Amino acid sequence: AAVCDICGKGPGFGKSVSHSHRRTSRRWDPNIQTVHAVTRPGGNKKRLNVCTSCIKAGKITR
Amino acid sequence: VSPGELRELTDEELAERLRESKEELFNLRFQMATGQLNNNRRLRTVRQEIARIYTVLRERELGLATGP
Amino acid sequence: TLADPRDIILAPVISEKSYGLLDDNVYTFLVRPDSNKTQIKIAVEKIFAVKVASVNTANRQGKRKRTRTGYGKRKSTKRAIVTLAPGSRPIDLFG
RNA sequence: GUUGAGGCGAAUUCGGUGAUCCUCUGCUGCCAAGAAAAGCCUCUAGCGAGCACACACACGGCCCGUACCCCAAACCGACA
RNA sequence: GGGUGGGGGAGUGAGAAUGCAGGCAUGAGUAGCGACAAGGCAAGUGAGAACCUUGCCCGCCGAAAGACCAAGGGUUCCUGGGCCAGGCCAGUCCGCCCAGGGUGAGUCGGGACCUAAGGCGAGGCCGACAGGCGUAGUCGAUGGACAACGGGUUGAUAUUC
RNA sequence: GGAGCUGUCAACCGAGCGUGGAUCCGAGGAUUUCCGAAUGGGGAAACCCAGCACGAGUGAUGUCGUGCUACCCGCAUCUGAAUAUAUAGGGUGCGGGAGGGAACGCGGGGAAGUGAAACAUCUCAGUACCCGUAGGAGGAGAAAACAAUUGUGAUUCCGCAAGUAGUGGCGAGCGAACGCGGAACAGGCUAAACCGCACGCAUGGGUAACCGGGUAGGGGUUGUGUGUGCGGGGUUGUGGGAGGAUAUGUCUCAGCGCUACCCGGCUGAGAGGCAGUCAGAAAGUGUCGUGGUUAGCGGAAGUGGCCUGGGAUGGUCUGCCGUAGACGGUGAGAGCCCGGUACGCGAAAACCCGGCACCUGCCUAGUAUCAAUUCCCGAGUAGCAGCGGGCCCGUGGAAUCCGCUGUGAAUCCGCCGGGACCACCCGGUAAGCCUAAAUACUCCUCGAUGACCGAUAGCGGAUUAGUACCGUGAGGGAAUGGU
Ligand SMILES: [Mg+2]
Ligand SMILES: [Mg+2]
Ligand SMILES: [Mg+2]
Ligand SMILES: [Mg+2]
Ligand SMILES: [Mg+2]
Ligand SMILES: [Mg+2]
Ligand SMILES: [Mg+2]
Ligand SMILES: [Mg+2]
Ligand SMILES: [Mg+2]
Ligand SMILES: [Mg+2]
Ligand SMILES: [Mg+2]
Ligand SMILES: [Mg+2]
Ligand SMILES: [Mg+2]
Ligand SMILES: [Mg+2]
Ligand SMILES: [Mg+2]
Ligand SMILES: [Mg+2]
Ligand SMILES: [Mg+2]
Ligand SMILES: [Mg+2]
Ligand SMILES: [Mg+2]
Ligand SMILES: [Mg+2]
Ligand SMILES: [Mg+2]
Ligand SMILES: [Mg+2]
Ligand SMILES: [Mg+2]
Ligand SMILES: [Mg+2]
Ligand SMILES: [Mg+2]
Ligand SMILES: [Mg+2]
Ligand SMILES: [Mg+2]
Ligand SMILES: [Mg+2]
Ligand SMILES: [Mg+2]
Ligand SMILES: [Mg+2]
Ligand SMILES: [Mg+2]
Ligand SMILES: [Mg+2]
Ligand SMILES: [Mg+2]
Ligand SMILES: [Mg+2]
Ligand SMILES: [Mg+2]
Ligand SMILES: [Mg+2]
Ligand SMILES: [Mg+2]
Ligand SMILES: [Mg+2]
Ligand SMILES: [Mg+2]
Ligand SMILES: [Mg+2]
Ligand SMILES: [Mg+2]
Ligand SMILES: [Mg+2]
Ligand SMILES: [Mg+2]
Ligand SMILES: [Mg+2]
Ligand SMILES: [Mg+2]
Ligand SMILES: [Mg+2]
Ligand SMILES: [Mg+2]
Ligand SMILES: [Mg+2]
Ligand SMILES: [Mg+2]
Ligand SMILES: [Mg+2]
Ligand SMILES: [Mg+2]
Ligand SMILES: [Mg+2]
Ligand SMILES: [Mg+2]
Ligand SMILES: [Mg+2]
Ligand SMILES: [Mg+2]
Ligand SMILES: [Mg+2]
Ligand SMILES: [Mg+2]
Ligand SMILES: [Mg+2]
Ligand SMILES: [Mg+2]
Ligand SMILES: [Mg+2]
Ligand SMILES: [Mg+2]
Ligand SMILES: [Mg+2]
Ligand SMILES: [Zn+2]
Repeated sequence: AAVCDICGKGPGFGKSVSHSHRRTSRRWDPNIQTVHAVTRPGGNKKRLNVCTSCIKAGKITR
Repeated sequence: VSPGELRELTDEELAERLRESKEELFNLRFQMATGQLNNNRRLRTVRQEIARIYTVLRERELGLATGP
Repeated sequence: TLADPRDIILAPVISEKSYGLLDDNVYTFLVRPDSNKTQIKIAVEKIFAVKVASVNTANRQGKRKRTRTGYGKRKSTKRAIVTLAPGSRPIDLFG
């Protein structure tokens, strides 16, 4: 996936430029990882697609 | 039949006028088929007085000057 | 707002086939085209105060006609062909 | 007999030949190994104080299609 | 509705683009008139008949060129009229024109019963968005189950009256 | 509104209605089949088949009428699987969404032919198209702004600056801004420190706080620290706020913070002031306008003579009107024949706009001086790096602005900008929100207009017109006015 399920960060679009300066379209996808998140400790888990910048903050608990 | 004189029929005196005007319109539709109705303006009138009793009954069940 | 069986039956069918069936107490009616046989069997028994044996029905599409503004089309009808019971009073269809 | 309608109405027995039909979703052989589901019968869970059944009479049985052409002049080919 | 004079503005001038639209010539009273079953006479009808009607004769199909459905067509069916269009001719005739009429089901063919291939698809999973696929489910006969036969009748319907 | 009427092609008849006010015109209401987002279930759109409830009908099954029954989201409630806490899920009850629309807005995705006399960078062009999403406009907007020693003081739009500085296989081409002139003008709320309170989380039991503050005592532990809420406080660049200290100030009543008092605060009301459908809180209920919109009505003046003619509205003599000599009709060029025009009059009701009331909220304790002792001023943010996008600026010495990935601060002696960068100096306070007017557009309504068209024109459509016809379809698409 390429959309965070917490902050909604999606891919940015731009260009891939070559040595002869020929420009074609690619995407800059976000770094979407899978987490099995609890809400309270001892609770059941839930699969999310969150980005690593939300993992690095305190947005989830495993 | 005037609208101002249907409003003094109570609640089911109107409902028998509707029941005996639909028999009036039913007999007129059989006289046209058998070629036996002369005043053909009479079919238009009886449809109007059926339409006029239904207005008065609906005004009573919507509060728009309800009463016997 | 309540119903009345004289809304279903529209007119009698007046033709020489329909004239021939009246001798065997068989009555033909134009009925409202979205009505079934049991409504017609209950309505005819209530209007004319008679016992009804069978009711047959047939749909008929309207004729397409030619006019200088184009083709047109007549209405489509349903007929109810009503047979009375063996030993009932004949329907006084006034003509 | 307006040659349109109507009325009357005989005998009908025994053979031969014979299917692409029937018995037969049977039978025999073969390998390439030949739908599902309702329905029907049966078992129990379950329901349960009134049922099951026969005869007789009286009833209900809805909706759409039905005319016509259809190896053609009415369908597909611009055309009878 | 125009003319002249001072000015102003132009969708302001056609013979050619194998230009575009309409009208009309030339070919020319010319080719053709759609199978190789084949018509004839008598009588009729009518203003008009090779072609319509009736009768007899002759011929052609007969695993169809006969009789039934299905798809498709849609009033072309029947009766009474009509005859300047249409039909490769004429037409009093017609699938053509006009008016009326005519299609009747517990059992026939379908739905209200069932599923196949495939379709759609609650939630779902997946995909920046648009969306892709799919579970329960729900549709989908060309198949499965399920009750009718013989006769007569109309100008036109019949396993339907 | 005021004598005729039963719409039109489009007549021909039939049968009727109307001064007891018809037809007709404007407004509010009632009815409103089936299909369609279509939503009880199904479906070849306009069809088929139910369930529940309440009525109707039948000898009773059949039958009828009116309701309700899609999915998802939100809120409130009830239950809480595997499984213990619980959660997923399920039940129930209120709300909301869905589709259509001609153009205009914002955000995202994004060509090619073409041009470069080839062609790839580049152009075309951020166009065409597409996706999401609005509104009567939208977006932007209240300086982490420019500028350059003077200063300006939110944004948007227009004219200049200027085809300039520049940029560019320095080719084809592309192309600002500072500033100047105007249109319109408007600014307001929060987060944080801390103080209260409420619910928790820990801890400590005469360590001891607490019990408004001071003070005399008392109660004898729920005090202290702390997270989540809710009010208070606070809103700034000339730095501001908090916490301090000190002066001064406290609308009135009542109650409240263990007992007494000195004092002050919290709360409930009273009085007073202010503001209001607003960006700055939000719906109403009455009542009232010289108000406005949706029907309309009145309105001056030639039956003039003669001529021509089928007909005078023409010619020629005459009489007038004009706040009216607009335009059209009428048997031929009509201010005086008709509909009107100038000018005036008009509204039950509905709608719109506004006033005044009800009503609704807000405020009544701060202020002032001094202190630098502390705390606070929006975080996975800025900055840095890699890869890209866009700026005149095509990666260049490349600032400012945006995305994705990594790394990752500081709270004023802070941080950011002033075109690499450093120093000094000037300017401004990012990572929260809202905001009118000036601008764009016209499917549609009303009123006008033309050195625009006049039936091969003007819309494809003056006429069955998106019709006939053509195509399986998406689609294409005519011809036809005049006695
Ligand atoms: Mg997702
Ligand atoms: Mg882009
Ligand atoms: Mg390119
Ligand atoms: Mg009704
Ligand atoms: Mg029968
Ligand atoms: Mg039938
Ligand atoms: Mg044998
Ligand atoms: Mg075998
Ligand atoms: Mg048949
Ligand atoms: Mg053909
Ligand atoms: Mg001339
Ligand atoms: Mg001139
Ligand atoms: Mg000139
Ligand atoms: Mg020209
Ligand atoms: Mg010419
Ligand atoms: Mg030419
Ligand atoms: Mg030509
Ligand atoms: Mg020759
Ligand atoms: Mg020849
Ligand atoms: Mg021939
Ligand atoms: Mg002869
Ligand atoms: Mg032969
Ligand atoms: Mg025939
Ligand atoms: Mg005929
Ligand atoms: Mg002829
Ligand atoms: Mg001919
Ligand atoms: Mg015809
Ligand atoms: Mg779904
Ligand atoms: Mg699917
Ligand atoms: Mg399936
Ligand atoms: Mg089915
Ligand atoms: Mg079948
Ligand atoms: Mg037949
Ligand atoms: Mg009409
Ligand atoms: Mg009136
Ligand atoms: Mg009206
Ligand atoms: Mg539906
Ligand atoms: Mg559906
Ligand atoms: Mg539990
Ligand atoms: Mg919408
Ligand atoms: Mg190119
Ligand atoms: Mg080129
Ligand atoms: Mg070239
Ligand atoms: Mg806005
Ligand atoms: Mg200025
Ligand atoms: Mg008037
Ligand atoms: Mg003359
Ligand atoms: Mg005139
Ligand atoms: Mg005039
Ligand atoms: Mg006048
Ligand atoms: Mg800040
Ligand atoms: Mg960067
Ligand atoms: Mg760039
Ligand atoms: Mg990052
Ligand atoms: Mg500098
Ligand atoms: Mg600020
Ligand atoms: Mg805003
Ligand atoms: Mg604005
Ligand atoms: Mg306008
Ligand atoms: Mg207009
Ligand atoms: Mg034209
Ligand atoms: Mg077609
Ligand atoms: Zn994230």
